[PDB]
Amino acid sequence: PGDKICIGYHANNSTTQVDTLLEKNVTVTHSVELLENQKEKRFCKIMNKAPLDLKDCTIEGWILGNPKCDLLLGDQSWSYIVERPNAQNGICYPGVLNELEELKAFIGSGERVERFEMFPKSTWAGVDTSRGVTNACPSYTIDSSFYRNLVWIVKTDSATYPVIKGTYNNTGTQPILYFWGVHHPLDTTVQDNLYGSGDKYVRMGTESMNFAKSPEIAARPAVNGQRSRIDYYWSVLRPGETLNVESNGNLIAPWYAYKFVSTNKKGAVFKSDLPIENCDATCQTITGVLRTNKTFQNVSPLWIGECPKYVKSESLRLATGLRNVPQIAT
Amino acid sequence: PGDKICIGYHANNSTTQVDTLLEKNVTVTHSVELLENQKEKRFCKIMNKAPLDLKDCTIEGWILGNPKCDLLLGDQSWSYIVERPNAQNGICYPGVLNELEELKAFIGSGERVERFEMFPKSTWAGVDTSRGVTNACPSYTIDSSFYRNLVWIVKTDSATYPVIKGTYNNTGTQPILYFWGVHHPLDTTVQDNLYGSGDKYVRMGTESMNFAKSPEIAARPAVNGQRSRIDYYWSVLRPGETLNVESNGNLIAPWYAYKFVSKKGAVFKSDLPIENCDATCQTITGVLRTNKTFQNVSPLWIGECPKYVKSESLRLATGLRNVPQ
Amino acid sequence: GDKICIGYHANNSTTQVDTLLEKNVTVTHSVELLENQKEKRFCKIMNKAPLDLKDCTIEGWILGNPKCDLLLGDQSWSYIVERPNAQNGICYPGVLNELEELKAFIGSGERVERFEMFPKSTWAGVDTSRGVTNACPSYTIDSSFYRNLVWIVKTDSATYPVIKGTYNNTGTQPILYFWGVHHPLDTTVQDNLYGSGDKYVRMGTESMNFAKSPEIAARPAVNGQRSRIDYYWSVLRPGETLNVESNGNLIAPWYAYKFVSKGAVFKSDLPIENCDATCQTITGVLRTNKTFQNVSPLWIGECPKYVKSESLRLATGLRNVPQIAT
Amino acid sequence: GIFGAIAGFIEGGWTGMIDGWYGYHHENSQGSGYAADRESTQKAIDGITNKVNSIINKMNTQFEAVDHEFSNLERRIGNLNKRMEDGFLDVWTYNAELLVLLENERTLDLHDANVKNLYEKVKSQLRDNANDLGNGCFEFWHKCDNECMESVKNGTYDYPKYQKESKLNRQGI
Amino acid sequence: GIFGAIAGFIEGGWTGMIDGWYGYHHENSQGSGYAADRESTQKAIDGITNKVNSIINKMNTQFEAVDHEFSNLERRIGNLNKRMEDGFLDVWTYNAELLVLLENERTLDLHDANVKNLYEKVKSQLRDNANDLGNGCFEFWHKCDNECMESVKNGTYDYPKYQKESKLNRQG
Amino acid sequence: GIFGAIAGFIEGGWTGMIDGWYGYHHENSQGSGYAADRESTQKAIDGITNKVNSIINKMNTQFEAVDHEFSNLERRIGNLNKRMEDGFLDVWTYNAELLVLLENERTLDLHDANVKNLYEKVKSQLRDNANDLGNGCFEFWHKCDNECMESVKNGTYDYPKYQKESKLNRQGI
Ligand SMILES: *[C@@H]1O[C@H](CO)[C@@H](O)[C@H](O)[C@H]1NC(C)=O
Ligand SMILES: *[C@@H]1O[C@H](CO)[C@@H](O)[C@H](O)[C@H]1NC(C)=O
Ligand SMILES: *[C@@H]1O[C@H](CO)[C@@H](O)[C@H](O)[C@H]1NC(C)=O
Ligand SMILES: *[C@@H]1O[C@H](CO)[C@@H](O)[C@H](O)[C@H]1NC(C)=O
Ligand SMILES: *[C@@H]1O[C@H](CO)[C@@H](O)[C@H](O)[C@H]1NC(C)=O
Ligand SMILES: *[C@@H]1O[C@H](CO)[C@@H](O)[C@H](O)[C@H]1NC(C)=O
Ligand SMILES: OC[C@H]1O[C@@H](O)[C@H](O)[C@@H](O)[C@H]1O
Repeated sequence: PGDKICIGYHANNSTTQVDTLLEKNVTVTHSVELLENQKEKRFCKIMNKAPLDLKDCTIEGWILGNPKCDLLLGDQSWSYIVERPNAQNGICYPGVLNELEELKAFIGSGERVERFEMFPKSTWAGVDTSRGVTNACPSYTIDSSFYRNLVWIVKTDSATYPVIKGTYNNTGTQPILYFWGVHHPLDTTVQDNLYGSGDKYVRMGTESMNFAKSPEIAARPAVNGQRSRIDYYWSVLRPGETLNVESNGNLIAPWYAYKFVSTNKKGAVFKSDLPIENCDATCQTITGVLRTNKTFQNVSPLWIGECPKYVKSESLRLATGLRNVPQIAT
Repeated sequence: PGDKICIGYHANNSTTQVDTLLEKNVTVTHSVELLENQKEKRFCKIMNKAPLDLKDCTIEGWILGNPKCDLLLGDQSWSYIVERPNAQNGICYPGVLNELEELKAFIGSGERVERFEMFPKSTWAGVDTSRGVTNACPSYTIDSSFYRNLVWIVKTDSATYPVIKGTYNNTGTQPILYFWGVHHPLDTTVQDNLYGSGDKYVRMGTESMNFAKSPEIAARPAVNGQRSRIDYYWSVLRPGETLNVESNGNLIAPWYAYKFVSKKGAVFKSDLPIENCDATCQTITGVLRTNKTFQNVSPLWIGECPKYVKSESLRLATGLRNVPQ
Repeated sequence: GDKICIGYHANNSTTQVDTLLEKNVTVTHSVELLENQKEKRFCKIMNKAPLDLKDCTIEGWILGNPKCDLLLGDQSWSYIVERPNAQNGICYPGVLNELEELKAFIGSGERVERFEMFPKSTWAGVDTSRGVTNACPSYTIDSSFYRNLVWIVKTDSATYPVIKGTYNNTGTQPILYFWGVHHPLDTTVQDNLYGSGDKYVRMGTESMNFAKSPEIAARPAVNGQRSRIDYYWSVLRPGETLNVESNGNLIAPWYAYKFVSKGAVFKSDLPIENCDATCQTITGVLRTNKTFQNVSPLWIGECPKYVKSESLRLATGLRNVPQIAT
Repeated sequence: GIFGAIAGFIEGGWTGMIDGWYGYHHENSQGSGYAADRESTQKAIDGITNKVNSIINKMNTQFEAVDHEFSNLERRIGNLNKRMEDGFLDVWTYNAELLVLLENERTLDLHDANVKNLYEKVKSQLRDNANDLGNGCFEFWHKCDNECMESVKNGTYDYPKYQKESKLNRQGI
Repeated sequence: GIFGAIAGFIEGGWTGMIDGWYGYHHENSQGSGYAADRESTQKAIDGITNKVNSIINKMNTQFEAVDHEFSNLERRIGNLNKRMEDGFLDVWTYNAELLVLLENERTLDLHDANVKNLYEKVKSQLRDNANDLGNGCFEFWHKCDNECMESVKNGTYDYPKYQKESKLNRQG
Repeated sequence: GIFGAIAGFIEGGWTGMIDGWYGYHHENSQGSGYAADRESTQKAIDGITNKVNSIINKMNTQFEAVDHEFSNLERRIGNLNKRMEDGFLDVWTYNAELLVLLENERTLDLHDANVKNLYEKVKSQLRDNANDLGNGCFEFWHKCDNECMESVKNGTYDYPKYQKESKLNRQGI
């Protein structure tokens, strides 16, 4: 009958709930989801730079120059690297690439390489170059080939294999990443056939590095039709450093090598089979692009670029409005 | 004079206290202690499964087959390993077990091994396989014996020591943990006596592993009467992988090896008793049998344990402040 | 009529705190928990001076580069200061194998006592007086060598015989010691310095073995040298014995250190002064009672927790709403 | 609710009050309707917004996981990396989840406090010139037209002005 | 306390009220006694129970220490492991101890709030049919029966029914 | 204010009350002034000092970073060490900064509540023997002694004793 004034609060048709320490499933009038769970299942360009697709080649197959990896041969610039889980073309002549995990880590570092001839075949005197080829390393065109960045050196028709020497002096401003190897015959017979007689060695050095290896001869279980092995090695010739190569025999020599540009960016190698497309991203995880404003994400801990913090949560919804208590309509 | 109704709150006999940001030692009517500080000082079964007691042997003694670790010899299944600190039987013939810490880590993380003969003594032709024994490795019943898992191969009475060869192809589904060694005489006299003359080597290889080593003759300080040394090695032959062995001397040959089956694994170095009990949570200093969320006993455990913190107590007030009259 | 009013304190304070709800709130009282100030120098910790390596690096000191003679002998330190510009380290070119592990072990010490481990008379039939090189001058002699090593060469007429030596550690302290292996540039220097034929360096203790032979090849010239030395270090445990045996190319241990073991190694150019500190960071002393510091994560002594914050001011007083005076 | 107003002595909300969090509902001879109290609503909005931006701010760093490979002789450091990364993942998950639960409780209490305060503010102006119905409603003991309603909302209600009228009505009933 | 009721204007608790956290004391011609408010007590138990279970649930992960061995050339990563494990140990010890201190402070305030709001529930029913003393207590201006006391606790107290009787004695 | 007193229904603080946080301002025929309530001030000082010491105590551990070098074959473990140290730094920076923002909010609320509860302690004592002005002030309907002021402050105010004088004034007006 009389004039009323009442104090109250807002309600709405919101059905969104939050949890609190004291109570679960509290419907509130307004809230914000702080966690992202959506992704685009693909790889895009970071800082407008395209990632390197290694396609059917592993990281080894790539930087050694596996003959089937010619599509990748030469200059490459990348924001990150993508290596397909079942790439076939890696180390084709059986053997170990020594310090492999630390090489993969170093390559992940770079934003760019320049291929160039480091030791011309003429460098080595008194030996045969052009027979350094194998059936375990076909190209797509030829059944017997070899890595594009290494010379498998063999003694010429004279029984002796001479001492050979090689020098390269990095007068540049960039570190140089380069590879060599030491061949290990399954036979003393094969050893004699390919190299001299007597104690053989491979020695190398710089102002800050030594290396000495001799052959270790034995029959190993066949791989790619080979019971012999090659020990592969890698190194980084700093700006202003000089390399000296000296060998008695069994040298697989450096032929081409890379000027190496290290990156401001953190760098990444993603093992994945997701597509690479002509798109741009700010945040690239290993399982996808996050395209978001949110603070948290549940997609992946592994990423390059600017991503939200990774958590295990399914949802992180913050209440901003109040407990929603709308009148029952009937 | 008038009737009264009063609003008020519960009080009780509780002397239990909690701390808050604003005040310490606040007596409160009801509360819950979240931290467990009590333990059974023993080791118990975990998933109804007993631990391996290595007794008087170290991990090295056991898997190399130190002659006084025969009580462990053979197949084993375990929920976690207990190595006793003062265990005396390990590497009996002096020498270094290469990549020891990484071997110890691979072993824990196992749950079971099956011992089998990988290379029959007949594998190596033209050599004596019966004389490879030393007084540095006695059994309990003979003064001069050797590891059960290795054969110290030696020259035939009639010289010389030929090239010997052996292969094993892992056809099963389980990885194989195996061992070998290279002998390093203190003398050229012992070198000549045991093996031939000439440059000796031990070379091994699989589809993914390369090994080559030559003897390094020198007198080292005497240990267990020996100034010679053996370099010991281990490896893991993956399912599908073949092992090739080749040597013309100084080879301490793989003999027995282990099928190895791989949760959380634990090597507890302790002297606590292993008793006939069961448990869900075992720490290095004992069993926790508790529903509490936190524990102050140990950061090292196997099973489902509460979270370790340095706290002495974590009591949540549930009740109100206690103010009795 | 008569008033009674309820109210709260106000004051002249213009100091502000932040809140989850509000920024820049002026409060009557508050405490800053963070320390952002620092004395830009190195001081004694626990009344114990630091070791200033000066113009030498850790390699130059502990191998005994001839230009590091000021450092020679016993040292006690609360921490080490290595100057970033230090020129004197490994003078004769080559690798100090396991360098980082050596630097960490030295960092974990507080004292070394220098002592002759293998007198030159140890090695019979060889020349222990001729082992000097132009690559390691002292400040007075153009050709010298490390004070802690002897570069042994064959006597005036060949040959270089097997040489042997033992040291038994009967002491209570671990001994840090060094040796090396010479790698001549060519066979000619190998034959001049040492005997013809295969050469070895072999060493062993109860728990460690070592074997190495010369890797002969010409490397890029470094301090006039195309040859190299491989340097090595080890720790002889109390009760352990060391056997050394070589027929050539041995750079022998001469002097070694009884070693007494969280110290720190500061690479810095800050001055060391006649001052005392409770807390020392790599960029200076903290003299403070605060709980947090943004000066550095790297320190020795008792220092507050390092955080990246500019200020951590805790309101203790209430919001300040003083009367407006005109 | 902790201040006891929301879902408390005031049972339900108003879908009709569309322009604010907290408000007045009025009825008089002139009419009836809803109005947000602007001042308290805008202060709560500023506060809540600062809270959200503070949280976003403080949560604006990221632990970096990495793609490094380990060999079969690197089990210990491989597992070290693994427990390290999982370690920080578990700590940050804990921090975000506990923070949201805690801040969600306090944010609802804040709203409950602003409603309660808005009600106490009106209550003390009106004194005994109005009668408490329940549910946060007051019935005036006098006529309260639109200007009088506005002065309650403004904080300028004139209790002396209507006192005599209120007293006469309070008696006869 | 922060809502001022507990250890505040209601100076003490009741050892007599056994069956609840918060509640009522009455005196009348028929006697005197204690009765818990079932609804606010259960709602508090529900809240506190949920908080304890949220805390237990969120603390339900463990950092795992390992006792891998390290060689004498592995002082750096051995030390790295140690600092790493002591580092997580310190964070969780911090997280648990601070949470307990904070939550304890807030749970005491929650109880205080609940007592305060019960006091205000009663006060609002009774209006001027009773006198509010300093202490959480109301002295009736009328005779309040056991039935009358029950209706106060029920929220079904009948103010107009006693208005005239209360007016009178208020005037005496 | 969340309890609404500070910078709320009590608009400002008193630079004239210098010996406490919370207080009474009185005016009477015998004079006027500002006097702190010692008990509520001291309790808050004990409480706030304990909060500062608890936080200082709970923050009394350090994470220690290290000067270790890594070689050019130790990029992975060198980067492991950096991410770990950075990770622990980010965690402790977060904990300290969020703790400060959260505890400052709750500290100011504590002060607000202590003022609100002093104000209610007086208002229940006085009942209709005094008139509520705004701003936390009461005007007595009777003559209030220094002794009477003290009885309001210490909690022993005698309402019967002044009820008749007060009523005759209250509505002789
Ligand atoms: C929240 O409540 C709903 C039912 O209202 C329930 O399905 C859900 O499990 C609760 N919590 C979750 C999982 O978010
Ligand atoms: C490599 O080239 C630089 C530039 O001319 C030269 O100074 C240096 O001597 C060369 N290295 C050596 C040791 O010859
Ligand atoms: C308090 O009383 C209960 C009820 O019998 C009894 O079980 C308990 O042991 C007593 N506790 C204390 C703290 O005295
Ligand atoms: C090992 O055995 C399998 C099947 O028994 C055979 O297919 C494989 O070729 C063998 N591997 C080698 C290298 O002998
Ligand atoms: C509530 O109170 C009435 C008296 O007013 C009583 O008769 C009834 O039984 C009580 N019922 C409840 C709600 O328990
Ligand atoms: C409280 O006030 C009364 C009235 O002034 C006074 O007599 C009494 O001593 C005071 N009580 C105290 C200080 O406890
Ligand atoms: O080039 C030598 C090779 O020739 C291949 O045909 C043969 O299958 C291999 O086993 C290897 O002998």
